[PDB]
Amino acid sequence: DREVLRVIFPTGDSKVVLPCNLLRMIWNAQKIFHINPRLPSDLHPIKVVEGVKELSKKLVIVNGDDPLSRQAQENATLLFNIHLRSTLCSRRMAEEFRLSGEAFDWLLGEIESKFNQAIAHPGEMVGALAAQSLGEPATQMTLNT
Amino acid sequence: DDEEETYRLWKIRKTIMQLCHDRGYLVTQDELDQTLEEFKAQFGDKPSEGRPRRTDLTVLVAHNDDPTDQMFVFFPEEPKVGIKTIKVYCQRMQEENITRALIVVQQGMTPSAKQSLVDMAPKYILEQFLQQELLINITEHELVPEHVVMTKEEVTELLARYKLRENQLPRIQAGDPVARYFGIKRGQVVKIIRPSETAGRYITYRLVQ
Amino acid sequence: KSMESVMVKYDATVRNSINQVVQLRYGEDGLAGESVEFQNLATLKPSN
Amino acid sequence: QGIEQISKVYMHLPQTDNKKKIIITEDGEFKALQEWILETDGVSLMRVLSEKDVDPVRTTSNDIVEIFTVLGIEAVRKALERELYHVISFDGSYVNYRHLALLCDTMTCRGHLMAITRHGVNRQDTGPLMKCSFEETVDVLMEA
Amino acid sequence: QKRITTPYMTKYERARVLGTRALQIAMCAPVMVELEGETDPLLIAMKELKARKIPIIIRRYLPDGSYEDWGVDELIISD
Repeated sequence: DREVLRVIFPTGDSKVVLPCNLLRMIWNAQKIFHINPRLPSDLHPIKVVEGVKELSKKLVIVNGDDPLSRQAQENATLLFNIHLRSTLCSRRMAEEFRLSGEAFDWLLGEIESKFNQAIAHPGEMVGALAAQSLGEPATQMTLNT
Repeated sequence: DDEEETYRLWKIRKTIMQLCHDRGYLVTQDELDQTLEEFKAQFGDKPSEGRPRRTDLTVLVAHNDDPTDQMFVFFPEEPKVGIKTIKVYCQRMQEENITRALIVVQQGMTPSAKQSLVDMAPKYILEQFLQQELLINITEHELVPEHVVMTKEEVTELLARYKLRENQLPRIQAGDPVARYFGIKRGQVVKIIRPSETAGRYITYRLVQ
Repeated sequence: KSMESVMVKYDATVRNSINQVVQLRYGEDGLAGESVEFQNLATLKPSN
Repeated sequence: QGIEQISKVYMHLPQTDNKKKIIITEDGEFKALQEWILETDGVSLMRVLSEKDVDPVRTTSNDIVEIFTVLGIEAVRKALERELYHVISFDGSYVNYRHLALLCDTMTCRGHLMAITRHGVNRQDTGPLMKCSFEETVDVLMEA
Repeated sequence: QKRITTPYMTKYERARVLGTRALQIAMCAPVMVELEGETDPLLIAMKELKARKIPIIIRRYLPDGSYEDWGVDELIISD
């Protein structure tokens, strides 16, 4: 994935727009459960790996079982899965974040619930919404530069 | 001059050896990276009063899946091409039993010749190019994404998965540079694969009509 | 006046008025541009 | 010498990271390099691309009918998107991506470049009661 | 079965279900919750939704001509 990112973003920037924030969701879980970042944690790493896998399975944009409907799903949520795997790796969450076992299931259950309500709604007049979203920034445009 | 002329003939040749490799023909590996001085030593130092005559440059290739269907490419000698001159080629195809043929027109063609190629529809399909257009591979440009042509078994999987017809797809006319680079006929579906910043990868389809 | 009747149909495809498919998924991702925000990758910039 | 239509050609090397040459090092670090670029006043790209020691990949033109005739239709899509982005983000503003994508997709959907104009809307598979709301009610409805 | 649509009551279906059910109450239809001193026909229709007890079925029309019917009880209320 590190090698794929270098060809998706050739210039080298890192500012992207994505669904539910992850660093803030880790910061919240670090305080709903009084995580003390001073003592050894009790989070088994193979639990992190398999939990992230299972979570990645339940994020369907294109629901289907046959090919050509099982590869478009992998094309849709390609960037978000890379971000999720790089942020919730086993080294980082045993070195920096130091979440407990109880505080990890909460985070997993919240990622999914705040993702499933970002999907578009079937019926919004997307066309007219995108026509005045570009026309009013045409008003800020300078007349003759 | 001839140094400009020995350069172009090597460049145009290197382009075509990829164009036919994209269409799924069998081209030997070292033919793709044939450097200039190697070309200058094989076919001749100069075409001005030289061994490279714009003939001795023609190429005949066979398909990967089947050794019978073959493709030919011709390099006419006159700046603009007449009538029997292509029938000279039409005869050369008639004798060798090859239907896929290309002609690398030098500077132009005649309106009468334009009539003379659209007639043999069910047999002896020829593609007309220009010397200038083949000087650069547009497929390796920055803006141009990656196209792939889908078999007629895959196309019936889309229209049954997304429960579509074939009229409801986005369209592309068979006259733009990439529709001809791949040799596409009406009724085919081409697949575009481009990377985007919100998802990472997005696959769209086009109907060539 | 051009783009008046484009909308998202009940199978998540963005179709025209005559049902001519425009995008197989809205914005190529499928999400509304209302619940997203800026983040960082933190994997492409560092060295080997 | 030169090509007939291009009249004046300037020369400078940029300082921004917009026109620089960004390379990945052997240690996988993004490094930017200053390189000379040339800008003309007049366009005939099919010949400028065919010349020697001129990058045929990254060279482009700010006119899109030329790219349509020369490069294709998808290149028009991407170039139009890029120019919209550049004119929007000129004064530091920002607009989401979905809107640019949807606009530049519905603008080049029927294969050719139809402008959002009077006689660009006049042509599609639309009903009769919509073309009667635009200044030619009676004649098109008599046809119908 | 073969239900391909989302199990979430979208933003627009919640605004039309609350409007119709409220108009039926104003015309003397029988309620389906134990209200307590409530009178506004649109305040009642909102606490019926919180209790999943509105007797209306939604027919979603796919763009290929088909449809499927979801009972308001079966949908996950967005808010």
